[PDB]
Amino acid sequence: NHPEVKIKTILSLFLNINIDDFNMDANLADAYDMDSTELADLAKEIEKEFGISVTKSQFSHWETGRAVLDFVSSSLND
Amino acid sequence: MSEFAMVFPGQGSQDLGMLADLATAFPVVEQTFAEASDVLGYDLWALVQQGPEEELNKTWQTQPALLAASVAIWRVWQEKGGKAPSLMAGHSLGEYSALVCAGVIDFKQAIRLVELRGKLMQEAVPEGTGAMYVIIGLDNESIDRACKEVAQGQIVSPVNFNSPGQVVIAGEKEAVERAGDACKAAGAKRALPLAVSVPSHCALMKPAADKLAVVLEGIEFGYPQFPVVNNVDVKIEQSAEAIRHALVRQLYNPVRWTETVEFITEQGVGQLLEIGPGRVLTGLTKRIVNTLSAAAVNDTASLITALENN
Repeated sequence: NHPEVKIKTILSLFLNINIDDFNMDANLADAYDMDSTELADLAKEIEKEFGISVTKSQFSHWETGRAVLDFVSSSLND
Repeated sequence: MSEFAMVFPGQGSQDLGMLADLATAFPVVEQTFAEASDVLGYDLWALVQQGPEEELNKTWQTQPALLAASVAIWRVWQEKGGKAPSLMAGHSLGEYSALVCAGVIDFKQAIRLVELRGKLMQEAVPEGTGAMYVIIGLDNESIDRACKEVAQGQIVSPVNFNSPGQVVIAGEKEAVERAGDACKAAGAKRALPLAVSVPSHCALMKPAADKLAVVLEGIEFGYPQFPVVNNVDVKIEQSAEAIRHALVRQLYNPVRWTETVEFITEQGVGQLLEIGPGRVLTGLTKRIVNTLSAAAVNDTASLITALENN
């Protein structure tokens, strides 16, 4: 429950910025400058948080903060 | 005068709809895959775009797609009239991409070699027998130990040394899976399994490498236009015999990518361009050196920016 609040919380704490400063619409690639591996490290935090599985093909496609949310909602639904 | 080098990605950099943006901007991209499709006997472009990935992850179909993709970027670079690179280097399959771009092997001939290479590797290790694991955030000794502790009379070894704090292991599936848990226990940041069909660069590939040694004797090998640094030795070979023996030894010996990037840095190279899909080798560059810039040329936007600087 409350995915957006937690997805906002995790990505804010990951990038060392306030919640207010983080933007869900913005592009993770160089809006916040997180590379391939940092995204793989984030993916593991999402697995641990929600209790869902993610693979390289899946987590590599996350460009926005909302793209991470939409994955989690579909995984918990299915 | 500044200097730049081109680096070609290996296996795992392929994804669905790669070069879709660049194909609209340049007709030569689809012409390269069309030439490769005549060799293969199926529409390689249609497989890449439409999918499904599960077919694209099959090593004998994976590698021709990466070769046709990587060469298509080089052809666009050479068509526009870009600056000539000082050095070349290629990870895993990238040697074949670099050797084709360097003028050592013919493109259509390389597609047969690269397809066949995938089949020979698959005959050695069947599907589901082996797997590969990227281990992040741990030193090389601790990873090297962890494989020996959990081997239990089965082949496990660290094979790709991509960067400091990133090593790939390969071997028998359960032995790699049991080894990956031991590395996470030792304090590895993550043990991520790759979606790769065959465990490359390990002792299981030597049966396939012995067959590959006889293949390369049939194939013609020209003189390289650009210097190509191999994975296995971190050395530039001019003669045909030395390049053939390097490609055989590549198949069952580790990739020394950290040393390859450092060797490129020693020859006055200030920037690396990833000539291929994704951005895998770009992310490694800063971890290896930190002061060496890099960028991935996989679409039109990146093509122009990269071309404009150099």
